[PDB]
Amino acid sequence: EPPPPPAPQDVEMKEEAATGGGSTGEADGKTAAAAAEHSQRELDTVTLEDIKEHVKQLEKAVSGKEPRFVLRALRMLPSTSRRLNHYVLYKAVQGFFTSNNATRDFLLPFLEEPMDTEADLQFRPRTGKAASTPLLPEVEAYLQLLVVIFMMNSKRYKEAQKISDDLMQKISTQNRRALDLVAAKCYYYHARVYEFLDKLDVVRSFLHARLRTATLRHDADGQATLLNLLLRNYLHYSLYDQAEKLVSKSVFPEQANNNEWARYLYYTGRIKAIQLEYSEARRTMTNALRKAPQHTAVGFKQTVHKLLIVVELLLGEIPDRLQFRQPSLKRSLMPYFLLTQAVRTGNLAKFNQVLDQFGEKFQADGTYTLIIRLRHNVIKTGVRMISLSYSRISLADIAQKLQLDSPEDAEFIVAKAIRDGVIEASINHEKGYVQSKEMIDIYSTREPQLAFHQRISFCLDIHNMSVKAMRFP
Amino acid sequence: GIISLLDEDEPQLKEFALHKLNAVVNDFWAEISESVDKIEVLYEDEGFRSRQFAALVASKVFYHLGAFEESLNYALGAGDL
Amino acid sequence: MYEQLKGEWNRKSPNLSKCGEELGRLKLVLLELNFLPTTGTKLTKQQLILARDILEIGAQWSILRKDIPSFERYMAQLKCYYFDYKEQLPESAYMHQLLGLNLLFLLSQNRVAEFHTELERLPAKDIQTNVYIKHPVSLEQYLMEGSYNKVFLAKGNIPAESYTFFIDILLDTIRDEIAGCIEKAYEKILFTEATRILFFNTPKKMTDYAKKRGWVLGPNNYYSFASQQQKPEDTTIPSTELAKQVIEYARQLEMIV
Amino acid sequence: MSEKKQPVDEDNWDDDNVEDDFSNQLRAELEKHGYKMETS
Repeated sequence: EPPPPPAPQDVEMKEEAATGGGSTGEADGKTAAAAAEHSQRELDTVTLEDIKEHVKQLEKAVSGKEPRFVLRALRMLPSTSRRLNHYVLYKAVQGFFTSNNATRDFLLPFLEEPMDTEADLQFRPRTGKAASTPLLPEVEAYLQLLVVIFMMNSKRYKEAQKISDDLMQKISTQNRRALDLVAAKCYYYHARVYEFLDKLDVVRSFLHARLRTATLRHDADGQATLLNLLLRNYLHYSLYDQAEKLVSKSVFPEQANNNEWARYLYYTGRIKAIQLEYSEARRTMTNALRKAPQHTAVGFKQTVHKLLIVVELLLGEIPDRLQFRQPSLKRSLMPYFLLTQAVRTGNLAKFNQVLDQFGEKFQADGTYTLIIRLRHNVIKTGVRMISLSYSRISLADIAQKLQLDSPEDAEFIVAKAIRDGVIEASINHEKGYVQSKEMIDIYSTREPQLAFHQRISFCLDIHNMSVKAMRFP
Repeated sequence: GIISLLDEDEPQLKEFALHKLNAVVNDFWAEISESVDKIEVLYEDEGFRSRQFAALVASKVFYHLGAFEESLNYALGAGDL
Repeated sequence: MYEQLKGEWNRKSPNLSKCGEELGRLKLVLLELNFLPTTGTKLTKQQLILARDILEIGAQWSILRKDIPSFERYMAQLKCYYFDYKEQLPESAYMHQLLGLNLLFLLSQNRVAEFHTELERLPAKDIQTNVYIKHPVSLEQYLMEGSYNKVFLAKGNIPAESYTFFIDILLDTIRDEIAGCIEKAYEKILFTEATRILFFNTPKKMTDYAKKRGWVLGPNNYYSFASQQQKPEDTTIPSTELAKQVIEYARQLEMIV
Repeated sequence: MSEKKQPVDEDNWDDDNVEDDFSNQLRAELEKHGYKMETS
């Protein structure tokens, strides 16, 4: 049972009541490209659908909403709201009437039923909602055997909602953007249907073709959602496509949801990890790290931090990372507490014991370019620590105290250190003197008053962001 | 890549390669952006046959980048194709 | 199909006979399939396998004649033959050390993002197999740390004699860094260190480097003097131009009302 | 979706790397190394 009937009857009609009944006020709110006040609310409740009960998580009687609502998908004279109220009163097919299950068997002619019924009077969120919400809340069944093509077929009628989206209603619909919100989400379900066993070969030239119909003319959030797809498939898939960005780099005019812009800067900064652009990556991956604070308590912020701080370890120096300790992280040993301990020590045997010992988890790293200059980061951490400590140091001290076997090898490390501008050392190449020294003029004569155009350029930028922020009401 | 291949003096390699261009154009929008000068030379080569098609897929790739006006001038000087 | 055009497989090019036969014959491949934007019945891919092998010999002829753009262009073709969308291909004997060729000259031409998409286009097989892959990347660790100590020792280990040609280009990027990293960054080095690291102990090459710095040598010595003069200050120029920045900062007081 | 399996199952984060060397080593550091001046 008696507790399974009342709950989806309540929350389900609370969903489409505000969804259809409010989106009616949205598209009848003739200029609503930014309101969408039950579109984004509805997607907030669909992210709540994947947590909670679905359309019908086969809820112990028959799973009867699917043979209920998509039948008579017709928005005529407003007694069709009473057709949906008949679809409230018929929710006791599980309780009162003859229980008839039609999931995975009649769901394909049910997908034909928005075409089998009469004309959709320009409220496509209900119909593309009926093209996503049946089978994408059935991804949680996880068999993915002959229903890959079923969920894909629901996305084919979503592609019919692309035909009726950007191939119909040629006068300024502005539900096209909300269908780019829903369409982008079920493109992540193209990942969650295709990418379990194949790659999205349709959405290669249809990635760029949905980008083509979402380039300039009515583009909003399709740019960097299709570029999150473009950026995310093409990392496990082979690279140089991020160089295919580089001739046509177009980022948002205005930033989206801070989760999306956060993870987007995490994706492209994670490209600059393997591109080894160390200057921009620390601040855009710092920005991306701090910009996504909401996560599930078992992780994905430790995934974002773990796969974030590797090239930050490869900067040559690093701070001691973040500032908010996590114990399930400590159980999973994701970002290598012991290895960054081997970084701030000048150790090599326990260092390569971490390297050799944990290689099954270095598989979970997948970024083996870390070690090839990270052993070099051990030796540059050593010469940076000792050179930073001593005013003068010599090759007799460091060249065999750090067992570099010879003067000239340390003269090559200091050749690369002066080449990196790390030390202001000098080497007398006659007797074997590193006649190292420390430079002068640390005072605020010139350098901070030069820096104040960066500090105050930053400050005037936040002035103008505050002004443009004031421009909205 | 396959556009750099075109140092052969016979143009039928270039028609073979444009037969490749409209084929695998659905992944390789970037390489013509470094091959703009080859589309300029092969466009300004008169008796070379593929100048009009160079204006076609140059209108495609500059359509892709954002040079819709050079896509427009190539669309003018692209012939009946 | 053309049963075997390689009737002189061990007699690759004493001349340009099979090279011209290779231009007409690769031209026959161009007339036949075209290339691989073809689904194929795998039997039209059989002459794509033969096309891979004769473009391996086209690469060996391109370095035989020292045609570098057609060399790395045929090598880019071979990268499109393993970038071929059917991985299900028969195995050529050069399949890994052609990536050793690409790894080596791509290392010598100083393309490090190409070194990382080299370590990224086929990452997992680069670790274990092909000591001609493991040896240039541990050699890249040797260029990273312990340089000028393992180059000629590494030259002592290439049994597949096609890599000396591009580690001579690595010798070129050695000699310019000798021409930037022993003088005009130090105080003075004696003649015997330029004798050690600058080999053959007095060519007009280490003379060409000592005079290439723009400095006249002393007997038995190479001072690294005559550098970093005048202690430059930029007297009042930032005090001008930064208040010129404050001018459009007052424009930022102007656009806001 | 965001979960897909998981609903079923100036602080220390600043210091712990040097505080590792304050966790296993050098407990009586200048109190045996401070004793090197008179024990040796």
